[PDB]
Amino acid sequence: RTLNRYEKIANDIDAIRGDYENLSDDALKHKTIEFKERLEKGATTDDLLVEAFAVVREASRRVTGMFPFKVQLMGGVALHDGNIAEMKTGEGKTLTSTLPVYLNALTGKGVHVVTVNEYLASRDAEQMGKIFEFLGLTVGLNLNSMSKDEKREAYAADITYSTNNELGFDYLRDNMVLYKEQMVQRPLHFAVIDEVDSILIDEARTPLIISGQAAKSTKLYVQANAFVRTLKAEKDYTYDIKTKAVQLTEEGMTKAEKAFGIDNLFDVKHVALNHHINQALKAHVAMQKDVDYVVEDGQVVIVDSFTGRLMKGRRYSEGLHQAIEAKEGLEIQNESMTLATITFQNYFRMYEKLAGMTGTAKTEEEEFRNIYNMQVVTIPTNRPVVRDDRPDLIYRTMEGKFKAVAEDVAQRYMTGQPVLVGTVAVETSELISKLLKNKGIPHQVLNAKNHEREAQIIEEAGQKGAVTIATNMAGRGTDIKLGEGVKELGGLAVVGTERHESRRIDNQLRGRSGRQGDPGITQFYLSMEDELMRRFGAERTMAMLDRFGMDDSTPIQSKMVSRAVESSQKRVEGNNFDSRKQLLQYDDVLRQQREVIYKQRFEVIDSENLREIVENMIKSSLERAIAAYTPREELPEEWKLDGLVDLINTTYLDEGALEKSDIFGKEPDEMLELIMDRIITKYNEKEEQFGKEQMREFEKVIVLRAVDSKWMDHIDAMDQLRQGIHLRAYAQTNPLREYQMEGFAMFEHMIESIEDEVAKFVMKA
Amino acid sequence: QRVTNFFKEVVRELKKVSWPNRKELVNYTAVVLATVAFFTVFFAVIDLGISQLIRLVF
Amino acid sequence: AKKTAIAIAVALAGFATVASYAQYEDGCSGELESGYYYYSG
Amino acid sequence: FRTISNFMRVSDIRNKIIFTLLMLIVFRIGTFIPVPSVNTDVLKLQDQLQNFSIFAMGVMPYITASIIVQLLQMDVVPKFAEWSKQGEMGRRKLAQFTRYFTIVLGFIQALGMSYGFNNLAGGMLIQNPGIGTYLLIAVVLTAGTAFLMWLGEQITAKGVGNGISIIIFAGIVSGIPTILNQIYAQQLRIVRLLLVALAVVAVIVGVIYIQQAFRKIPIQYAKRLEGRNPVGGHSTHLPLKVNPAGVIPVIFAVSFLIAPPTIASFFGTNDVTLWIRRTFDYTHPVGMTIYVVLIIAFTYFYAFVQVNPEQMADNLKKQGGYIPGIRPGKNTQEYVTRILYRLTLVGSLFLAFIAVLPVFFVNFANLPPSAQIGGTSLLIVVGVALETMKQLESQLVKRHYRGFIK
Ligand SMILES: Nc1ncnc2c1ncn2[C@@H]1O[C@H](COP(=O)(O)OP(=O)(O)O)[C@@H](O)[C@H]1O
Ligand code: BEF
Ligand SMILES: [Mg+2]
Repeated sequence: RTLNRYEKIANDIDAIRGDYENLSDDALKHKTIEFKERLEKGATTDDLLVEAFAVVREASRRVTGMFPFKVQLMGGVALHDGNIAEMKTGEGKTLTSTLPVYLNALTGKGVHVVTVNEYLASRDAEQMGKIFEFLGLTVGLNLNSMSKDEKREAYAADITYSTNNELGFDYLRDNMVLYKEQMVQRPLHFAVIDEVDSILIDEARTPLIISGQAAKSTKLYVQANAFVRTLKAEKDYTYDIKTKAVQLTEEGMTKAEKAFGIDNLFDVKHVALNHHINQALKAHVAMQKDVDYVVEDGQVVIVDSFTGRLMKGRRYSEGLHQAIEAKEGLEIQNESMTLATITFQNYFRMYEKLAGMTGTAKTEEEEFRNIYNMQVVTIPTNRPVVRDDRPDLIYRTMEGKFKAVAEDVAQRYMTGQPVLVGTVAVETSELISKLLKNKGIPHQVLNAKNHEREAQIIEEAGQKGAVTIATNMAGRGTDIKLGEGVKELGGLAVVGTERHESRRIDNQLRGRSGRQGDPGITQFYLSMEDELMRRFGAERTMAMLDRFGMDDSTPIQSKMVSRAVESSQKRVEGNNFDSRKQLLQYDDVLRQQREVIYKQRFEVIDSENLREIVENMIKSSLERAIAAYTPREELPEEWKLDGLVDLINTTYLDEGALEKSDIFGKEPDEMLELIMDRIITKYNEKEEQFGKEQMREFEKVIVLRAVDSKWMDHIDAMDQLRQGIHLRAYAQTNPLREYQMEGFAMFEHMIESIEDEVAKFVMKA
Repeated sequence: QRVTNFFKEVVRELKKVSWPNRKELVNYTAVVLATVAFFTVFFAVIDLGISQLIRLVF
Repeated sequence: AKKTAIAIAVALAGFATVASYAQYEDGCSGELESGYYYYSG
Repeated sequence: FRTISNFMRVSDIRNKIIFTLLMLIVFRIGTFIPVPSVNTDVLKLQDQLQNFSIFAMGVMPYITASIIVQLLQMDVVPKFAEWSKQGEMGRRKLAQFTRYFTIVLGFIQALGMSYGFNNLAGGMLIQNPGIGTYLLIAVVLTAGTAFLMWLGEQITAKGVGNGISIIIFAGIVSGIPTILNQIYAQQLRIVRLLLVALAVVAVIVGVIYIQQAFRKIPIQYAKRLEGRNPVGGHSTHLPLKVNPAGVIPVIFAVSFLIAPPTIASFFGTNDVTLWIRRTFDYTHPVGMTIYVVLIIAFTYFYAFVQVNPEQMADNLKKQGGYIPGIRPGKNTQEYVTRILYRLTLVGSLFLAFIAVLPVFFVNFANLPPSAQIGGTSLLIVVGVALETMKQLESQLVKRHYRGFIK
């Protein structure tokens, strides 16, 4: 019903192929001006799809010599219709990005192209920049290293290639701006997101968070870490393998109360040092050194969990990164507090039109339709894959597993074909590297600290005798071109190591191996004491694993473990799915509140006269004050109007500017109107006292500071309530329902605090 | 004595329960009475209607 | 205890199977009720 | 009114109300299906020494089967224990076991009710070609139970939540018009009805004042790094209900009190048969004391099954939540269980009072013949009404966001 439509449009573009093949180079550069003049006449983007794709399909051949396939045209139309276009891993999914971005950049509004990491961003940006800048448009590029002027010139171009973290951080640093011309990102139009199962599925959990500075404390971390250094590995603390949660035992609690001299660890007085013991314990035994970070040049530089790259700017929250820096004897940088927060779901729900593509999406088509209202189109390949996904040789121990990995890489190096060795962590990669060092194999390690060498390795890793050990930098999106005579031997032979947390992440390595119909061999070599099995393995299989002996020279052949592997990884992907469906409906509350507060902050920013809005804030504050001091079910003769005029003379007016004999016993709305008459006279006197130019800047500084400070405080209180909202289900209530009601209540108290504090600071000075 | 001390603990613990106050109490009982009265009227109308339908069609 | 829970689980189901003929003179219905940040702003 | 007038302006809430009332109309037109291949009017002419339709069994097998599954998701069955500890993935498999166990349990209980009916009627209701007619009755009642489940799932999907509880509520409040026209044919004319209405409103506000009552325990997570806007008494806690058991112990005491009369009716007339009928009379104090002590014992039992201090203290230890002054491992279990000792005594005495309310109410009012005001149905009406209205108020308070710009 749609695939035949895509085939029909692809045959139309292939039919009008012959008209644009004999044109000059200046004709195709004039052709984008012709399309833009045609869009400035009354034509929609959908009526010009066939001519636009014919022009791009000629221009890409003119630039790079490669010519788009009819399958790629099907994918381009399925991207332009606004839903996810799944193509198999290695079939040409950057030229299917090249197709609709031209048509949707003709409107004059910007088109963002999203990808997972800066290497793929740079590669796609240079190649498609050659295509588009031959064709006529202008192409930006967004990085972590760019200044705000270079970012503004990048978004100011027609087409922007970027990652996801930098789009989220630019949005959050544009909703933290003081001027309307200082912010970076344009109003959002269209985002062709690449590796959608990575960005909107795997990483939707995790939010982008820009944090501001805070005051520094240091005397707790060192002491807490000093105390944890001397604990016993299972007598004092219990490291749960499954959920990675650490708790002290009762002997450990007694040792804590003995070491710190306190009478009771668990109390309201010692919640700070209880937190520091918990975070020092988590930093010592929960996360390991090269597994979860990297120590470069005197600072803890963490690795990303999903793409395995070196996040050189980000810091752990809740005072964990300071506990790591106190663990390894570094200097303790000052702790921060949250200034803004978004998720990738709530960020990419702000684009006017989404479009996406990946290699594996029919696993998550249901969640795509239920969240983003995007359905997955399954698209052919036009050449069948010759890649043979051999079954996974499941061994018994880690030592025998890596021994068999080294034997396989030696056997395939002696015949002369490339081998890529998948990994997850980076100390496992160093282990495989020093295991292949003392055998005679010139390998070439691809760590989380070797990104210039990522560029050269991926240039020189499809040659006659190259061996690569890749943690996650060549585990998604990375293409490897086969050298001379290589595909006559088999091409890349991906020898995977660890079974990942998804079939998608598993199949991406298979996609590295086999591309464009070239052959390729994949074999996972996983153990039975891997991190996956040791965390989320069935207890009966770990009991019945005893019947296999100890000789780890041959893989375990029985089907019980070959059922337990898929059972464990379906368990971990179901746990991630359930954790996402708990996070979605709890972040929709802050989605509502954040869109309200950011829209109103932006219309504060781009306004030129804040007089009526500041007066309305003062009216709301003053009517809440008189309604709080003059109750209606209580007798109208006893209202404590002396206390009312004391509060008004303290907050709003001067000392002797109001007394009880001025107004007494009158109706409260006319009392509100009289005090607002006094407010407007004092406001006009102050506005004439230092000019009606500095007054608007002064009140704009006060309003923006109020919004930013109370929104910071409300994010912190909202997270503190989201911690313990799940305990409410012990009264058979609904925790989401109680979360929504109490979140609305504290949102209204936030707005009341904003209005009261801006009224006090405006009418103070 | 177990009985007297236990009953003192019970009557002391009943001072630390979040009881409803008077306005929430009268709002809740107005909700309950209005709901049960509306559904008596509603199912009585449907009872008379299905009685007329089974009298006519049978 | 472990004997107590299985004894109650047998006894409730058995006497519910017995009193499947219910509501002899009455009526009963029943009811059943790690994140990291990017610095600066 | 103001609140329902605000309800009937929002399109989403209005569509949910229309869908819920439409499914209740579907429930009533499914209730009014007489003679499902059964006796014609023997249920009307042989009732007294009364509800019989395709919905005569109801969702009571679903209730008691989910009770049995809630008892079996503990250390009794290790397969169900690892289903319960295997995240939100195995709960669907446990609910599938609940569904199939419900189907087979209702298939047994419909045959048991049919055997009780043709034993109390002397078999003079319909002729039998064999066991196939009883199998047909069992298929009809099991399909009616599954149809009530489908309506409950439709109401908890697109209606206003808790569809099984709304079906139970609708089945309860559909007989009170027959109670009203019987008491109007029956009819001190006022002055006694005013006393009855004052008593009913006093029992209503007592049920409100007990059910909407929480004993909150202050849980403090350690994760407060600094002050970082300390409001004071923070709004995180562990709310324990005063009566955690629900209404289930009424069902347990009624079942265990009417099953020995069933086995006494099976054995025929005997001296011990007449003795156990007189001692399980449920109106005389000799049986009433047994009913009260079964209420109290099984509400302690099902309160400890419902609020489980072992798993609660373990969950608080794993999440980091402690009580100020109380260690998370085992002192938290002891503290929570010696709070629950004190709360469920009050819950026990309240639910025993409302359980023995209708017999004293009828015996000291004497004007209605068979109107049970108290008992279980009062708690069902109160709970479903309050929960539905809190759901609708939350669906509006999600909408009414204001802002600060004016
Ligand atoms: N139309 C085409 N004609 C010839 N070669 C192509 C065509 N489209 C893509 N390719 C080549 O096929 C390979 C596919 O790589 P890439 O597009 O990076 O894979 P993915 O789709 O996973 O991103 C690229 O090397 C590209 O050079
Ligand atoms: F889907 Be491709 F391999 F990036
Ligand atoms: Mg790619």
